[PDB]
Amino acid sequence: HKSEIAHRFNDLGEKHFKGLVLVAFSQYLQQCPFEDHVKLVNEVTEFAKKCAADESAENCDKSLHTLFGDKLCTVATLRATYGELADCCEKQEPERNECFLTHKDDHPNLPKLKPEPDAQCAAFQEDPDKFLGKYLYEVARRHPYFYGPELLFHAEEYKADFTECCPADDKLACLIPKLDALKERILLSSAKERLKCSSFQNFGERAVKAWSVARLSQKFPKADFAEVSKIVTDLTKVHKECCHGDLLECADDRADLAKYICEHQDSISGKLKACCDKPLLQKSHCIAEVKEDDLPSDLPALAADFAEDKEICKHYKDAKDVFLGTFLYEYSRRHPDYSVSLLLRIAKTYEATLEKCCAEADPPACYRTVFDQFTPLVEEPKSLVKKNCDLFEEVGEYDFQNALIVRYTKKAPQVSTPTLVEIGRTLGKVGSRCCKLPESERLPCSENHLALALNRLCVLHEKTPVSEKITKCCTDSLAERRPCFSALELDEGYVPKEFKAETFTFHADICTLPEDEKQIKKQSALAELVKHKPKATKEQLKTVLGNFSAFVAKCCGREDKEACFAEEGPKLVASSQLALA
Ligand SMILES: O=C(O)c1cc(I)cc(I)c1O
Ligand SMILES: O=C(O)c1cc(I)cc(I)c1O
Ligand SMILES: O=C(O)c1cc(I)cc(I)c1O
Ligand SMILES: O=C(O)c1cc(I)cc(I)c1O
Repeated sequence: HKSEIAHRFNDLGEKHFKGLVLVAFSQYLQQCPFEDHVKLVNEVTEFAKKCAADESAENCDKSLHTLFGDKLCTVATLRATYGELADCCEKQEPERNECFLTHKDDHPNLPKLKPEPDAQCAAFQEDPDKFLGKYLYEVARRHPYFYGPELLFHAEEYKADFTECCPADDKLACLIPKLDALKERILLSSAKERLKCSSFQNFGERAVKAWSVARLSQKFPKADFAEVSKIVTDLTKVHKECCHGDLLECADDRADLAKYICEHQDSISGKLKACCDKPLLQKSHCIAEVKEDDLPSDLPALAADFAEDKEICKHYKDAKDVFLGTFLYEYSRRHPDYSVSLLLRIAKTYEATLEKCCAEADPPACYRTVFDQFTPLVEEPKSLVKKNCDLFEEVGEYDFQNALIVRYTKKAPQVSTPTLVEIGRTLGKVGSRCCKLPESERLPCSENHLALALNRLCVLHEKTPVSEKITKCCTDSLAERRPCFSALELDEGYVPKEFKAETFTFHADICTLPEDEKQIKKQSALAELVKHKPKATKEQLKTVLGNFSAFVAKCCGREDKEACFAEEGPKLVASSQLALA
């Protein structure tokens, strides 16, 4: 890295480089229009090229963040558009970058990416590069911690979507479901990555490593610990870089990691073969999403090393991180059936148990039961997975979301309704994602995914702290975030939001809404019902919401939708309150 920009440019190649720089900028400057960003990345890419041509050219030896940060800081109306980021631009690197990062907007609340399949295919044909670029921009700026290389990957998917659908007859129906599925994948990936970044940010790299160790151990149970460690080290670096906005380095290192992993796929997992026969983004993505390898038949019994060995305390004092790390690896690799956070909690408990036991007189007698300390850690979420998947399976996603929305509005009524609705909806999306899964997968799926949504909440909460319960759950141990949240009950301290009839007042407008947004409106109402009536049981809320849904469906099916809403809503608005006592 004589010229780090030349280096990244050469490594990544212009398409990916430009894409990542676009992502980077879009993420750092989420409000600057697409075209601004494009000129920004073109300038940066031109400069990258100039540097690759001659790495001794002036400023070519400046760091990527110096370079890009500078480019960002040159944007038109940086102070009017980003009064916060202005000050960042006053700052040198890495302070500047740290500032930009800090001012990343996790909830830019930009317009909903909705297909305009005619206009968009049009723009995809007019310039597919400007269109996929635009996509990178849109998604990136909506998700300023979106995993850059992954975004490029998704850009590829998105392209494929417009490649397949734009020529198609019902381009809209060929495309929208793809784009919808893609948004779900985006949202999920964004959340995954945001979690990673949040984890660095809020818990540090060790937390991320522990997480990755657990995860990768599950994913690559056959890989030995050194291997998982190496990959976790690298992957953590990749995520660290991506999260710290070092997207070129992140991508480059990710590519390297993918290469490494694929070079060692037999040392790592048989599930990689499909990933490693893919091109670089697709390969990386595939490894990132790779299904867990089969448990090896030679998984070591764990009691000997981790419970029975008489010098465990010695190992544990002598090499805490390595011993624990390997414990985590072992437990995790044998526990794809556990969420990562469960494995971490288990690791934490294993650690806590050595801490306890090893400070005790006969540590071996004490930690010999260590594996048994994990049991309640396992049962708690397994029980929730069952409780909630039962519920989900019983009531379906909407009502599950309602459930969650109620629960979370209860837990954190201070949270904006849109956020509760979002979180509860995403949380219910866990029901959909995880409850249908093979039973051994629901727990990992659901807790991992809840980690994402909770992190989302946390992330949103960072920006918009409204609840201390949220803060605590979000900032106390990450492994416990989900249990912390799950454990949250009705914030008793919450003064019920004053009643605003209007809030629960629907109008014919809701009828034009696609069912998702109709639901969201209802679910917002729902959150509001909770906020106003926090102690309303979830069942009262459900009935009231059912009443609202009923009235909404009715009045929407009405000849005069609005007369209907106007006549029936108020009574409903008033009565539903009595139903929430
Ligand atoms: O328009 C887009 O760029 C777009 C992008 C995604 I990701 C999802 C949907 I639905 C979209 O319409
Ligand atoms: O998710 C990722 O960012 C990721 C990327 C690569 I390359 C390898 C693994 I394992 C991952 O988990
Ligand atoms: O709502 C929960 O607290 C919850 C927790 C877990 I772990 C799994 C599922 I599915 C849930 O719904
Ligand atoms: O379907 C449910 O079980 C459900 C659960 C809760 I908690 C709140 C609402 I509204 C519901 O509709």
